Amino acid sequence: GAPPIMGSSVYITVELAIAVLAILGNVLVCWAVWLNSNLQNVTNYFVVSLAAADILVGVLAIPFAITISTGFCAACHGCLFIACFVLVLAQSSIFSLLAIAIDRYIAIAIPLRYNGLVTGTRAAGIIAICWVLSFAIGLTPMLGWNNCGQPKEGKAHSQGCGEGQVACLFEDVVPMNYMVYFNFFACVLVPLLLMLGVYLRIFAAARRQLADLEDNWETLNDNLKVIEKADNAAQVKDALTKMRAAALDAQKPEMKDFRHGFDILVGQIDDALKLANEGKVKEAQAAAEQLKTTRNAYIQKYLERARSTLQKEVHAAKSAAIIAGLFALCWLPLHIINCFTFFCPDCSHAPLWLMYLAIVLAHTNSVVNPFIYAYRIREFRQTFRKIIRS
Ligand SMILES: CC(C)CCC[C@@H](C)[C@H]1CC[C@H]2[C@@H]3CC=C4C[C@@H](O)CC[C@]4(C)[C@H]3CC[C@]12C
Ligand SMILES: CC(C)CCC[C@@H](C)[C@H]1CC[C@H]2[C@@H]3CC=C4C[C@@H](O)CC[C@]4(C)[C@H]3CC[C@]12C
Ligand SMILES: CC(C)CCC[C@@H](C)[C@H]1CC[C@H]2[C@@H]3CC=C4C[C@@H](O)CC[C@]4(C)[C@H]3CC[C@]12C
Ligand SMILES: Cc1cc(Cn2nnc3c(-c4ccco4)nc(N)nc32)ccc1N
Ligand SMILES: CCCCCCCC/C=C\CCCCCCCC(=O)O
Ligand SMILES: CCCCCCCC/C=C\CCCCCCCC(=O)O
Ligand SMILES: CCCCCCCC/C=C\CCCCCCCC(=O)O
Ligand SMILES: CCCCCCCC/C=C\CCCCCCCC(=O)O
Ligand code: NA
Repeated sequence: GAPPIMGSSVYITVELAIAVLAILGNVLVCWAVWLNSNLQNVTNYFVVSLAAADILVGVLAIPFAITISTGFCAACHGCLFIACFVLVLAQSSIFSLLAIAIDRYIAIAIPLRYNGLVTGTRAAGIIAICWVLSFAIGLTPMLGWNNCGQPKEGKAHSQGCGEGQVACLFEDVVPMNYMVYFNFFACVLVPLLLMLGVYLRIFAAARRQLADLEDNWETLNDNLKVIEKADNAAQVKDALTKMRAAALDAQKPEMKDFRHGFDILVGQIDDALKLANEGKVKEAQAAAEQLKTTRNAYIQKYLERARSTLQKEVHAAKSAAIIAGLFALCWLPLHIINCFTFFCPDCSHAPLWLMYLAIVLAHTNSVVNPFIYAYRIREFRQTFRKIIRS
């Protein structure tokens, strides 16, 4: 058995490196949102809350994890707090990630009433509530669901702990049924599955809306061909009645030129419709040919800006789903190991070095979020450069 301080020195040094990187990167995230007003929206208010929890990981959780790895003597309820405070920050992260996904779903499913529904003041109240719930969930062991009533008295005396103290070890004080049933299944796994379902609805909604923009555009062009090769006044009326419905369906600085374009489009369809109802088929086809001018000058531009906006919303949702996916990737090994500890008492406990590896991997998550915003969000990246240069 090698001396514990050799392996502990590597673990501590890595933990301190992660703490420094988590603090620096996420203080930069908060600084960027504080200065740049283009970054000041509801989505980024949860981003800041998410970054604040990552800051507290390096300031408190990582020093707590270094402390509780030594198994020092402590009063059980005080030992419970340094054991469970990281569960509060992990819970806070989950609420912020679920809020970001829900916020993006509202922006893409009901964009007309997004600003009136999702406001900045309601977001700050939600964030306050989620932090209160995160403390209550994460510090539930301090409410009585703990093993302080049955202290390992042999381990406490072997380390010279005083009366009323225990050897502060996570799996000694935190019950494993809490970690698996309450923390993992109820408070971690179910919300992550809810995020997955929200993102699936987001990408399904975007794909359908792009589909609708391509259908109405093709409906417009196909009915134009029908009018050209028609032979009576009834075929022209049938095609124009479809375009007028598709134009009004599609109508539902640049907002003034696009409203003018659809006023021309629907108006010209009406001109050709009246000429068709009068039996003037040749005059109706010529009036419908003026629609091509309106299409190339106004309607084709609306379809490309609407296509561009939806593509930006997909990219933004993909970036947010990457954040929530890496969170699961970084925390699931720790939760899976707890499942083996709890559900298989005949299996040997996962080796200590694998425990150290899982703990470090979970802490690393507090570093990766500032890199995703830099590589995937131009507004964050450009603000990051201006902060670092200045
Ligand atoms: C705002 C920031 C600075 C507050 C930080 C407070 C932290 C460092 C304090 C608050 C509660 C404290 C714990 C309270 C109770 C005990 C039991 C004792 O037998 C060992 C110390 C221990 C485990 C303390 C460790 C330090 C502790 C966790
Ligand atoms: C989250 C994604 C990346 C998958 C992570 C897989 C990890 C967490 C899984 C895969 C294989 C698993 C191990 C398989 C076998 C054993 C031996 C058993 O006596 C203790 C648990 C232990 C050591 C498991 C720990 C968890 C484990 C290492
Ligand atoms: C959808 C996914 C990500 C949810 C998380 C998967 C978890 C809950 C699953 C995946 C692998 C599973 C483990 C596979 C093997 C064993 C060994 C068995 O003797 C006890 C149950 C236990 C320990 C399982 C517990 C539940 C488990 C850890
Ligand atoms: C080896 C080592 C251990 C701990 C104790 N510690 N913390 N967090 C945990 C979890 C957990 C958190 C979230 C989901 O699971 N699980 C278990 N078993 N121990 C934990 C702390 C530091 C080290 N190095
Ligand atoms: C731009 C960032 C520049 C560098 C930032 C700080 C780098 C921190 C690197 C590791 C610090 C490790 C401190 C050594 C303590 C070892 C613990 C021990 O002796 O047991
Ligand atoms: C602008 C958003 C501010 C976000 C921070 C919200 C401030 C409240 C923070 C946590 C209060 C903790 C109250 C304790 C609740 C649970 C008590 C327990 O279970 O032990
Ligand atoms: C795990 C502990 C569960 C605790 C359940 C009770 C906590 C939930 C409390 C209410 C959440 C919503 C608060 C609504 C604030 C209303 C104020 C307002 O609308 O202005
Ligand atoms: C590329 C994926 C990450 C690679 C680095 C991590 C490599 C080790 C990962 C875990 C494998 C499982 C190790 C088995 C634990 C010992 C089995 C036992 O005796 O109980
Ligand atoms: Na986090």
